[PDB]
Amino acid sequence: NIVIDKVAENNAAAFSRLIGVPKNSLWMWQSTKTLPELNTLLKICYELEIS
DNA sequence: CGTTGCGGCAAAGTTATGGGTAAAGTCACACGTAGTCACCATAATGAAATAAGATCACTACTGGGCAGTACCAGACTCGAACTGATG
Repeated sequence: NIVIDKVAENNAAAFSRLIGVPKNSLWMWQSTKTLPELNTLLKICYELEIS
């Protein structure tokens, strides 16, 4: 919720295209109790350049 | 005393013993005495042998695991489509 509202101005399509993951997985991560894969987690972290 | 036998006294006589001195005997110098088996215990090896030890080979007995098979879901991911806000 923080990262989408920080640089993606509350949108998921830009974030999904930036990280390449389909938007369905983005919605699953951001809305339900679905834990993103570790590779996906730290790829998002690298996109944010934060540990 | 007058005579006769007996006994003491003190040289005198006879044996014995440890010394000295000339003189008849005595005997080694003659190449020669050391020299040679017999003897049985102890060290001392070197060989004979060990008594056990070392390993091979076989026979039988008994633990016991690996490549592979199989199901029942839970959970994340995402084609494919639905549907609402918008410039």
